[PDB]
Amino acid sequence: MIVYQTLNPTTETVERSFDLHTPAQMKDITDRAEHVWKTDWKLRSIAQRKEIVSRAADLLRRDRQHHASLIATEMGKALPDALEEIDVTADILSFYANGAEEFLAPTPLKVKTGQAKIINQPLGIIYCIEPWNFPYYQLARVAGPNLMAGNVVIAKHAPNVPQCALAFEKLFHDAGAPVGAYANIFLDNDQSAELIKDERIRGVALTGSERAGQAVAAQAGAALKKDTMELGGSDAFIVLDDADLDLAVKWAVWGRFANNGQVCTAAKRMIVHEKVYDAFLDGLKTAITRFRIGNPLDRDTTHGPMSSLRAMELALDQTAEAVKGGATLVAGGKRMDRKGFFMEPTILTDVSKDNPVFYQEIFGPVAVVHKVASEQAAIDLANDSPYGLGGAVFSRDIARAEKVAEQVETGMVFINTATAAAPELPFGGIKNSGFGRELSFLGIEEFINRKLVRIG
Amino acid sequence: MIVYQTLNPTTETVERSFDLHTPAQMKDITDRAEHVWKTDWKLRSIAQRKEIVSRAADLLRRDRQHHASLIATEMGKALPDALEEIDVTADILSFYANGAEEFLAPTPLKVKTGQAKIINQPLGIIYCIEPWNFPYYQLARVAGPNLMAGNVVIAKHAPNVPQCALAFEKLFHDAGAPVGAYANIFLDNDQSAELIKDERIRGVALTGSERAGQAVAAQAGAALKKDTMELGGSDAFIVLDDADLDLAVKWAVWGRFANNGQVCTAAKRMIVHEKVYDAFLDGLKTAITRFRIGNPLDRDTTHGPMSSLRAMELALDQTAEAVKGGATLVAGGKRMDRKGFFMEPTILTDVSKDNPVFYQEIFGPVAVVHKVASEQAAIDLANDSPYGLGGAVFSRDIARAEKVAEQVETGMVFINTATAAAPELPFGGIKNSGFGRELSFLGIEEFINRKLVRIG
Repeated sequence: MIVYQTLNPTTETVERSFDLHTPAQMKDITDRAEHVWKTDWKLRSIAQRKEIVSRAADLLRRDRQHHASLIATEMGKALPDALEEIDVTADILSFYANGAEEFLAPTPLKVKTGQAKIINQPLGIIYCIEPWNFPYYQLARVAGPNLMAGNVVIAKHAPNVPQCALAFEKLFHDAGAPVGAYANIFLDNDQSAELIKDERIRGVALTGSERAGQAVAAQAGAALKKDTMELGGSDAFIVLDDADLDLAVKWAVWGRFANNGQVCTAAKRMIVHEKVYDAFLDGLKTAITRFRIGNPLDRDTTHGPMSSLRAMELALDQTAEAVKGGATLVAGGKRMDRKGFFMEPTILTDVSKDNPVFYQEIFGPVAVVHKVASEQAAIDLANDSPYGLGGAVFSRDIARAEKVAEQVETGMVFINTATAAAPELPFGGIKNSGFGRELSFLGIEEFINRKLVRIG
Repeated sequence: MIVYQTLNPTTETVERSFDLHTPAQMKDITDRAEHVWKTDWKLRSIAQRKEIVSRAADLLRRDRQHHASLIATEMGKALPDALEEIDVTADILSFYANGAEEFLAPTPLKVKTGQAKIINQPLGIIYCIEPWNFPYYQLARVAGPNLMAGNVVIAKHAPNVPQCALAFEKLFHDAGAPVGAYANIFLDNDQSAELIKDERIRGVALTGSERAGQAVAAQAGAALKKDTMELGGSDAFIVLDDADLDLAVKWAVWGRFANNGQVCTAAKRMIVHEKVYDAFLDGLKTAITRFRIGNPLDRDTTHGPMSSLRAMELALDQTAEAVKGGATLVAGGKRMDRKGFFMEPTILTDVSKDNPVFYQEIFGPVAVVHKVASEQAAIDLANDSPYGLGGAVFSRDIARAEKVAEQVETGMVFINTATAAAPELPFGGIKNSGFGRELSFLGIEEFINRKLVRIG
């Protein structure tokens, strides 16, 4: 019952339909990937691969408008955010293209007897399972390091961004990668599970939901494969009493509502000290009234629709649950009276520890503002989570913000900004947010054979 | 159905029996680990931990003979190899106690704007499942890195080394660790699965068989936790035409027959150039006649019994099967006519690619020797294996051995030495031998939060 198709969320219309690859076609795709890997790709020098991967960055920049428009069309992202996605996607590919030689150099080890080094070698085919919320950047985050490492990639995308998926495969074709180096695949869950069992698949990278992560990580475990899991978060956005209030507000608005809050590192739990709570919340109310919500391709649009009826209905559901559980609906909480999946930017307060959404991931334009009485209480609140992806701390006192950062149980903490992407920066969570680090030098370590060669 | 007991492989006598922990006892073990971590262990300084772990190493060395005798008694390791294991176990604990401050110090990141660093923080309770073949070293390998990083440990050892397991628990007690920092546990396979599900267990380290691995890794994946897997090996031991023949025979004998071949990185597949094959085989046949097989508690015994009747019966089975399959029994191939699980050291030749033992892991004192016509044939034969754990290459030409090393598909390659343990040498395999690296700076990084802290 899975359907790969473009259903435009601004217009509610099915634009394009795509067939699943058959068992035979899946076999052909894996056959091709193995062959090119062993016979061609792993044998090319870093410098030859760099040509290709860097050329792909160049193609994305040149054709940024085209690629950003596919993002906006398939899943509704406002064009300025889609164009930003494409720019960072290009940056990520350049980062690995240019840095791979540094990262993939032999690591000689200091030993008092003879010699030892670690040689970095490719593993094989990496199977990547990627989400719809950042359809280019999630692919680049995996494809850039792995192709530079001499791995090949089979990528199964979310069923609602098939054209983005095809555009990324085409990009690599146009950059000069051989057929089989990077391939798209359209599969049901059964076929995906069978692909994980294939002994030629040497690693599984997943970005997505807990549920998806639980099914796939268990499969990878049973097949005794390396895997990485990048899952949801409910990140704390901590605003201390000595925060630059105007700054915290601006970063909170971007953090929660950029991409309509459909971001795993969205500022989902705003944790604001007593002394600046009223002003923060007033700044928040005001800011969401300035959004230009409409057609993601229109000039002045800041926020498009939700990605799908489902994504919208989940957030509206969670909003109404929270209100029935005792929360105050400060703003929003309703679908807009127009065509397409448009939801009002929403603010909730008084969300107690016993409230049904307290521990939920709200993947939509819905702020949750908690009032805390101290620093310690803010840290305690931030940690009262089954998640641990990112986090933000706001304080004019850098050392205080540092101390707070050390005590919040997550994978990443941003100080005086929101959690925001960059190629240089390692990305990943702890607890139910997953394990492993993508991006930075750490990203390229995940799926390689680090071979010890010892002479004595 | 599991029974935790000492059954002395030299006498064949059950010496002591131990009851399973009750679910209530398991509960208290977990509560106490969590409490101790939160309010004590994670909050101690690196230096305070070092004092404890370094004292643990001190006591190991002080009581060398006591601990080594327990290993001998429970699983049959000859005292010189048991003492060596204790010695290296102490050095592992000393290595991480002394080194952790450097290993765990923050990493500055090269960023375009502002600042970023990675800080290294504990995750919580780490569940370790360890084998009988190195009952102390396997525990230190995980307890050392993890305890120093500020994790606490629950350890389930193989059911035939319970006195070793309890002694290692007692060692950290005597060293001043709080109760709950390191704990032994006696569990059946069902309770073990239930412990993996517990949200408080933040990672699973297993060294064991493929089938143990498959079940536990599936469980850890399904519970959304990081697992670490060190499974089978069937390592190549490559002797080229220009090898120092005496040196290669010496290391082959130790590689295959140390701990009676009950070693995941044992030299299981000896691959010898046709020009030196006869003199190599001659040097091997001769060397094995000089073993002193007997009571492992004696300091002049070189080889004790197998660890169990079943480990012994299987190795003898694989031999009979190999000969029925067309192999030549050069030497050994029988149970010794005395009390205990004593097997003769065995050499097999003419094990062809269609012989049923060709891809099998032989976990016993059974050398398999392959003749090859060339360096490339040797590389090809080494790579004709579902495993990729360790490996060795012997050649006076070091450049040539380095090129062969590069070409063998394995996690580690030793030149002119057999695969052998050292604290500063990273350890792991590829293919069906599992994944991840322990020991060195890499071992301490498996179960930590690599937290990004970023000031924009």
